[PDB]
Amino acid sequence: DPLEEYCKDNPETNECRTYD
Amino acid sequence: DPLEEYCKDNPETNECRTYDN
Amino acid sequence: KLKVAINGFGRIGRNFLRCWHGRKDSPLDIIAINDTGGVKQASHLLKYDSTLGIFDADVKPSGETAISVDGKIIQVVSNRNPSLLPWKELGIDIVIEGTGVFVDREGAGKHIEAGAKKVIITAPGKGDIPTYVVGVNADAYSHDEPIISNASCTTNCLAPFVKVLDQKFGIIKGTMTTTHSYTGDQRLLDASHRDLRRARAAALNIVPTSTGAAKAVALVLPNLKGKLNGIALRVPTPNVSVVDLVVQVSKKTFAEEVNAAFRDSAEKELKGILDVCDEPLVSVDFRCSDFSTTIDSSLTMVMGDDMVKVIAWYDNEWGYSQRVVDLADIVANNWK
Amino acid sequence: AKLKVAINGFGRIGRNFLRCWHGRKDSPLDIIAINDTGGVKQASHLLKYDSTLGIFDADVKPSGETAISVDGKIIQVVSNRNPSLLPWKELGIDIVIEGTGVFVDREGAGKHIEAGAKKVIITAPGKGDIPTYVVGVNADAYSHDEPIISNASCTTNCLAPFVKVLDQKFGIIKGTMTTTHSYTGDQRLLDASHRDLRRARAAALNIVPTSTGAAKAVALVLPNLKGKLNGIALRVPTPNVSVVDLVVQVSKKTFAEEVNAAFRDSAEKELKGILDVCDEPLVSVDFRCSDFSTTIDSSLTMVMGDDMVKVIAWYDNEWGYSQRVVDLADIVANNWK
Amino acid sequence: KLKVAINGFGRIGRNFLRCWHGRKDSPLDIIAINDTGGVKQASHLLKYDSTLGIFDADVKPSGETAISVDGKIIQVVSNRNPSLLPWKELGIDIVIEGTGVFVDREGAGKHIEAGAKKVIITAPGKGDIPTYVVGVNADAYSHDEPIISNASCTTNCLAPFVKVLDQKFGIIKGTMTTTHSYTGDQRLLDASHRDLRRARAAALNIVPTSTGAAKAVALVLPNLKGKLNGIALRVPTPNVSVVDLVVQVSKKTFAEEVNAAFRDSAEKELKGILDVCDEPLVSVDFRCSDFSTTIDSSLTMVMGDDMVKVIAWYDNEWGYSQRVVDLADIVANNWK
Amino acid sequence: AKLKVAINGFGRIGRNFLRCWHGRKDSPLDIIAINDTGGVKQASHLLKYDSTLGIFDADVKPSGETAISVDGKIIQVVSNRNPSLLPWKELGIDIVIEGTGVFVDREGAGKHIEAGAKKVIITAPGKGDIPTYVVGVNADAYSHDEPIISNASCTTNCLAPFVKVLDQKFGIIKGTMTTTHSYTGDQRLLDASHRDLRRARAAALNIVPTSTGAAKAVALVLPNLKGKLNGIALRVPTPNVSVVDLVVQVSKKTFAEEVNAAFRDSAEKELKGILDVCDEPLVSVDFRCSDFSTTIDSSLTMVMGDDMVKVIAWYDNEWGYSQRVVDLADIVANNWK
Ligand SMILES: NC(=O)c1ccc[n+]([C@@H]2O[C@H](COP(=O)([O-])OP(=O)(O)OC[C@H]3O[C@@H](n4cnc5c(N)ncnc54)[C@H](O)[C@@H]3O)[C@@H](O)[C@H]2O)c1
Ligand SMILES: NC(=O)c1ccc[n+]([C@@H]2O[C@H](COP(=O)([O-])OP(=O)(O)OC[C@H]3O[C@@H](n4cnc5c(N)ncnc54)[C@H](O)[C@@H]3O)[C@@H](O)[C@H]2O)c1
Ligand SMILES: NC(=O)c1ccc[n+]([C@@H]2O[C@H](COP(=O)([O-])OP(=O)(O)OC[C@H]3O[C@@H](n4cnc5c(N)ncnc54)[C@H](O)[C@@H]3O)[C@@H](O)[C@H]2O)c1
Ligand SMILES: NC(=O)c1ccc[n+]([C@@H]2O[C@H](COP(=O)([O-])OP(=O)(O)OC[C@H]3O[C@@H](n4cnc5c(N)ncnc54)[C@H](O)[C@@H]3O)[C@@H](O)[C@H]2O)c1
Repeated sequence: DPLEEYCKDNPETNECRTYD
Repeated sequence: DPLEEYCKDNPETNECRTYDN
Repeated sequence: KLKVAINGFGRIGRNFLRCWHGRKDSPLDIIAINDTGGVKQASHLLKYDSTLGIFDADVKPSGETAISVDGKIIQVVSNRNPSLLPWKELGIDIVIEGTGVFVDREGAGKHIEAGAKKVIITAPGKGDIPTYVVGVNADAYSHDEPIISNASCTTNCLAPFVKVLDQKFGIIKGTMTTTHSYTGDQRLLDASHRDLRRARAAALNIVPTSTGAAKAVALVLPNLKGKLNGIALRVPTPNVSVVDLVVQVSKKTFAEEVNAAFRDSAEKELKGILDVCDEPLVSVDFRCSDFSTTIDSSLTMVMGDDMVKVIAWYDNEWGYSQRVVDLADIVANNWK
Repeated sequence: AKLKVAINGFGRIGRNFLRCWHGRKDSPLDIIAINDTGGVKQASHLLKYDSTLGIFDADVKPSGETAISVDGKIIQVVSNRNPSLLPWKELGIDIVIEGTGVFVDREGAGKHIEAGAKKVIITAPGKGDIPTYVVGVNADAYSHDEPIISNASCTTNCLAPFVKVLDQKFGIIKGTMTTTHSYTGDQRLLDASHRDLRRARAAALNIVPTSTGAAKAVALVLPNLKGKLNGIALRVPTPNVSVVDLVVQVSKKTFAEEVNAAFRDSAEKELKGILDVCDEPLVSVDFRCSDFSTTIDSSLTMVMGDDMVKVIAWYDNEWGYSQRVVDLADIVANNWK
Repeated sequence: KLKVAINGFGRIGRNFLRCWHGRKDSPLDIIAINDTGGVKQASHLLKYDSTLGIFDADVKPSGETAISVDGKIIQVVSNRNPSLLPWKELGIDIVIEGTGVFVDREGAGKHIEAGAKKVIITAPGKGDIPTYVVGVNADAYSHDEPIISNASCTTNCLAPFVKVLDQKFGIIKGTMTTTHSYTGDQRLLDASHRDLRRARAAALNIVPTSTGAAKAVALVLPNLKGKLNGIALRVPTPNVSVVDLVVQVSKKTFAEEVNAAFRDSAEKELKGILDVCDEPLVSVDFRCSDFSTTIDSSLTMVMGDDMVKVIAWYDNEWGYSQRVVDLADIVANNWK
Repeated sequence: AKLKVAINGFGRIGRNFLRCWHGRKDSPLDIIAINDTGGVKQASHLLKYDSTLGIFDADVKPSGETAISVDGKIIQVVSNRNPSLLPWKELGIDIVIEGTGVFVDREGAGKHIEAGAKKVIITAPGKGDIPTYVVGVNADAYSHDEPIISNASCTTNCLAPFVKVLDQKFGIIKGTMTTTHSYTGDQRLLDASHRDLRRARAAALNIVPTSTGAAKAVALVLPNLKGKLNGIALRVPTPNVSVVDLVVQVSKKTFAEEVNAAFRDSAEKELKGILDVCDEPLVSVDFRCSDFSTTIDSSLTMVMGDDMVKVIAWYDNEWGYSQRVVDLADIVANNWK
């Protein structure tokens, strides 16, 4: 939940990148 | 030393190779 | 001559550039690069590559907003928002989308706003985006379609030899495991990630991760819809990946019949896309392989006449980027 | 009445075996001698210090120039590459752990019996007709009259436990397996000469296809499996911990959780201590020092078309297997007549 | 008993927690953690560690916003802006600043704006921020100081032996190379970074990088001012590092003499801080070393009477993190 | 006619050597034979496919049971651990490249001349009193009278060239050396028996301090440096490319740019093709297949106190050294009689 929200706004960051 | 004497006769073995770089 | 911008100058973006560079009489001409970095990075990282080695071309900056690669000037911009990119200014016909963040219509379509007329996404697409694998279903490409996807590396390895198996023997069901080189979405050391497995130090672990490739093959081969599931296991190699496919087929068979069907496709319909290797090679030996799929013929088994196991090698970066170029060529030749 | 044990070949397995045994309480075994090409300098140092296991929490040092002591227990260290000449009769050795990789037939293995040992446990599959055991699977068929026995491979010790359950409960028709395996000492560091052109290649740089006899060796410990499996290995650039990927057609139509539940039940019962089921999203390194032969990754179980079943299991190839060598050696001790 | 929050639950933040957990009768009580991540990451990455192995404690979630470690609950909040953190709310005395990004008075000060009293930064500071090496000058620490630094890992290794060498032989001048495990500032595969060397695939390369560690020793040993420089080489190991120091000393000497001096420092004044290793060990063997510096004695050399070369090992994660706990025990024992 | 070369030990150097020679367009050499214990099947495979060099761009196939073919050029392959028994007289061999690493003195290397060869170049420091040459430092002092010679070590060949210039230009008083070195085939893949307890440790997991003589060996090729240099080696987990870190006290006061311009003049002149200066911020992998014995990393050049110069140089320890083996063999062939 907290890191997921960070990731919609910031998909390109270390904590978010998900390839496939 | 067991391995040291072995390596005299078998310098090319796994337990013996010693490359001085 | 069709004008291309590369958005996201990363592993695929940079591989893409070198793949195209190797091409003779390209219908494309790449005139722009955009990335989070500047000309400083674009020039250096194009020239020096830990995986590919040194680019045999004269690579330097031109001015402060461009580079030149063998005398050709290429603009370098740096905006994280694609709506704001000079595509209308520069007359970009087509964008290669390699950031891995603009994979839906709303996102990739920002390029269209900006001036671009088409977008090839170098990843599986989100939602209702058309998805093409070269040598499988990319003949079906319709120019009316502005935003398309070239699928994943895995799906490009897998679809072509799945096309042959289902055609020649008929897949009833099956399952896939890719043993995959680590990629930039894994952490170097254990650190926060949304996926707690990709959080884990990449070069120290076997890491199961989530693939969609077994379902994506259904997008380019509808007959396979519902018939495959897979997983992925990332391992501590920096490049080159392997697929292990197990299918139950309709037509009872034996190993060499299967391998022969692949060799037959390699000299005909899947010429240039599928290869059969009869030597006892290892991952590093398929570095810079231009085929989507390279069958390791000696690992082909058939158990109980209808359970076929197939192993196939792929350069996840280079071989996938050669396919992106091929799809852009197809796009450019089906320009209306 | 503790059985006197010798380790022949103080390598990855020989050393893991001693540390495994050291951690047991009220062992029926006493380990009283080691033999390697190498001598005490090596013995003592490679036991204390371990790149994979870390430092050994015990007081390890030389005693004299032909022994070591480990928390004060003196164990003799000899160095002869011919097992026929080893002082086993003198030391009253009951069991040899054949950990060399080079005495895996009867002829080679039997040389310890010539030297005076009463029993040999080979830490590898046998060549030819050597009785083979997987603890939790067929080790109850062990007969004390058998002087030379195999504990099979690490891969066969991971696979057989969950093949046993799958066949029992779902009925395996045919299947195939791939193991994604940590590099082992048998591969080359850099590209160099090997009888296997794939194991010739730099281990830590490559994904390396190589053969496994695990598929047909499962039929040795579960006979109903004869002819039904085949497999391969892929060595990967990790130093320890491996994973088996099994795909089987089964007779009972099913779905993933029923399969996972069945392993859970076994882990409670007849495979307690041998089979485990992990529900968290772990990676290879988290299974280091796992005492289980097989740890199912439950979240990866899959069924396609109701009867093609994919299962992924984790094992520590060095430690886990060696925990099973202690267990087999304990079963020998308990059946000593 | 002082109340601590960990800002930045990364390699140091979590090494710090585990190090503290290992302490007996700590004057510190850990009650909060902050990260850009969430309880879901925090509890998982704390329990499972690729470098340290599984934490032998009962780690579990305890609400949507906390975790339990061994019964003791610990709040987990998640805010990139230190000002917004609830330190006033939870009674936090001291912040462990392990984010790598609040290293100046202005940034680190926000923790105090938000209600903390003290900030301990786990990196060199920017500005004339008070900096301390335990065993070297940590005795000069004053409670007057709100924001303080524990210096780099390399500086905690280097400073303690450089202290002994200057004291007992008198350092004229000298140069340093640290051969350093990769860290999370490095890329996994070539990709953009502002440092064109840190851009490059960490686990594939020897990567030279700038260190300020040599000039920073002169902050904790002013006598060394102007006298040292250095470089770092990052290598494909995930933890544990080595410093290679060449000095010219005033007092003519010989290897064994230099080593014996170290051994004497280790029994007396740098006890628990400097150790001397007399066995032929390799890097993995110094994992979870509680010493900041372990001299490798068989590597000590003296050329032409007055050129000394000393090699020292450190666990850059655990060893430093043990020092961070010591510095905070010093802060706690001098509370006003 | 061209001098006939046989390669003994077709390992990393033997193999790099053949690939280096093949790319030369002016050569007085003809490679017509290879001996290694592993057979024609290995020879051919491991030459075509290399995990470090990639795939040999050439048509490599077997030619009978006892040879291979390289772009039509036939090359025989034999397998005898005993140089005395090799068919050198029969095959007309002029020079042997000793790449086994085990025949490093007169009486062992000598066995090749006994078997019919006339020269031996050893790809390693010689044992005893062997004439030692470094192309660009003292290789001009080779005489056709010397039947067995050494090309020293890869570290020595990187080090000597920039030490030549430093001493000539600034004057060395003393100095010390660390090489941060790619792991080599003498280290174990996983912890295992070795006469050296540090080469015993897992190469790919560890920073491994090891013994070097590279720093004294420079005195063989630069006699003015006798007694003045010492050093260590740190082996680290890369498969190739290494770097030397030299700290020296010079007699002439200077500053980094002065030192770099000096290396830079040399690179243009007396060390053309041997010494190079790098002014880009590159990393190990970028120096793969560098033909230069030494590449200064100019950005890292330091001077403390006017006279303590620290200098960092890069070398492809396999490829760049083998290009020097080729070059010494060209000097041997040009001085024939
Ligand atoms: N690596 C592979 O084998 C592989 C293969 C096929 C497809 N892909 C897909 O290609 C995409 C990228 O993978 P990769 O390996 O090249 O990644 P990468 O991380 O190396 O490259 C992504 C690039 O885009 C840049 N970037 C990120 N956000 C940006 C933004 N908003 N604006 C401009 N630039 C931005 C990054 O700085 C980086 O250069 C992903 O979707 C991935 O799944 C990867
Ligand atoms: N490493 C694994 O994952 C694994 C797991 C289970 C079983 N095994 C099997 O166990 C055996 C050993 O494997 P390993 O990984 O421990 O190998 P290893 O290479 O580390 O150990 C072999 C040891 O035997 C010694 N040796 C060789 N010849 C000898 C001789 N003639 N006399 C005395 N000592 C001799 C070596 O010096 C070495 O210390 C092999 O058969 C292997 O297949 C390996
Ligand atoms: N790892 C080492 O060897 C070592 C040793 C000594 C000191 N240090 C220093 O410690 C610092 C951290 O290094 P590390 O290795 O632990 O790095 P890391 O990347 O693992 O950790 C940094 C953590 O802080 C988080 N973060 C980033 N910005 C944040 C913010 N705005 N608010 C809250 N969290 C934020 C990240 O998500 C991450 O979890 C660095 O400055 C480093 O120089 C590192
Ligand atoms: N690899 C390097 O960077 C490097 C650099 C400079 C010098 N060298 C030197 O060259 C020597 C070899 O090094 P390498 O790296 O090629 O090692 P390597 O292990 O790859 O090659 C040694 C080869 O010699 C063979 N061999 C051993 N004994 C033999 C014998 N009796 N007869 C025939 N063949 C035999 C082996 O099978 C192997 O193919 C070492 O002395 C080393 O110091 C190596």
